[PDB]
Amino acid sequence: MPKHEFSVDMTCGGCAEAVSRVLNKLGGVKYDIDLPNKKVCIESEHSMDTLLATLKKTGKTVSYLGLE
Repeated sequence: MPKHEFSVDMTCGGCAEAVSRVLNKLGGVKYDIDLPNKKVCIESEHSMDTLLATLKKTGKTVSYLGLE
């Protein structure tokens, strides 16, 4: 299980729903949303690529920065 970080731009609270729902839709991913700092962090065994490809489809500023 790695950890990863992503910047987001929660331009409405519902952005968090959008991202949450898209990750959830992928399957069994522990994602964790920070609205004030405008980030998502994820720590689940779904491959980074798979996630980063999936979540992409939201077409928001959900940008990738971190591997741990």
